[PDB]
Amino acid sequence: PMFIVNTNVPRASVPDGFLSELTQQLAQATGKPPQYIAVHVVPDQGMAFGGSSEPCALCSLHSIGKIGGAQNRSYSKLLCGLLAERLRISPDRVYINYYDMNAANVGWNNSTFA
Amino acid sequence: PMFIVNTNVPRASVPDGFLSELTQQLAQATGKPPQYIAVHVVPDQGMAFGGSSEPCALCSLHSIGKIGGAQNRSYSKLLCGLLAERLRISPDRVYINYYDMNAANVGWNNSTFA
Amino acid sequence: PMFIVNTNVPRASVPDGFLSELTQQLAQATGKPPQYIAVHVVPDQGMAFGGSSEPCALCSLHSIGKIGGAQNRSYSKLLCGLLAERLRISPDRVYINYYDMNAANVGWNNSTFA
Repeated sequence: PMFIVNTNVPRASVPDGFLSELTQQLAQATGKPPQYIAVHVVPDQGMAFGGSSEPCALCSLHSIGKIGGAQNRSYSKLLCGLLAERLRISPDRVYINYYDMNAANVGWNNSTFA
Repeated sequence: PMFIVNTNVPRASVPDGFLSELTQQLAQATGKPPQYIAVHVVPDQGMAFGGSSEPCALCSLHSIGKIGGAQNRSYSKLLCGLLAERLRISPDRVYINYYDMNAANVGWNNSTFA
Repeated sequence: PMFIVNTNVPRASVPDGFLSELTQQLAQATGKPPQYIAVHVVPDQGMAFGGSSEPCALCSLHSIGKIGGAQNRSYSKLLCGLLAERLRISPDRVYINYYDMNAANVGWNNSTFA
């Protein structure tokens, strides 16, 4: 699985530890070994939400399965919680797009997961 | 709706007010309320289009509904128009990927739009 | 087709010519003229793979068709090979998401490809 965060919060406000924290919390939440979890956080971005440049985040979670109605509500609670606590972003200024990827459509190690 | 623009145009050449103009014109085009529109502009990117480093852009528009054949033609004319006028990028060096997101696959405010 | 690479490899470790090499190699791989290929390389990223900040990449390939089981295995071998050779990233530290776009969902030059 892969989780990408894009945010207008400054780099200095992103805690050391945050990438590892997301890795651990996603590994637990998705049920997948942490070895497969990739995380990417992009601060200092030129973005607006609702026409305002108050702290916000645009995120994506891609997984091969483990994506669906209730699972996504649960990931949204977990991930908005982490963003509010660690980056001080209001949950109502966060979007997370969820992508259920086909195994044949994810490349890794010179091949795919199919 | 969420609209992201990645470009090799330098940050000094993105005018004041561009994020606000995009938010407004996206609200005019999709008819969704401005309060829910997110916009993100990433300049100074290492990009080529057709093997050339002349000004170009790669963009994405995600929306829950309001995506389709004639709608996306209308969005493309609006958005290439804004990129040409404001960032001086030729329309034929712009790609925009359109994504019709399932409400259940969009997280916000600790939950989803389901 | 559009190929995007995000990596923690530093800018100075990205060799001259890389965007043209990726344009040429993807044009031959997808059997399309290079005038259609857009490439985007983003170094210096705050990212981890499996909880480690060793060199890694998160990439996307979007195309109108030419996306499938065998085709995606072939693109992964080519692209992991280029990232290992040029950026010194281990193939088992690369994810590539593949997207078969419908023509109606790709904007270009004030309209779509539909």
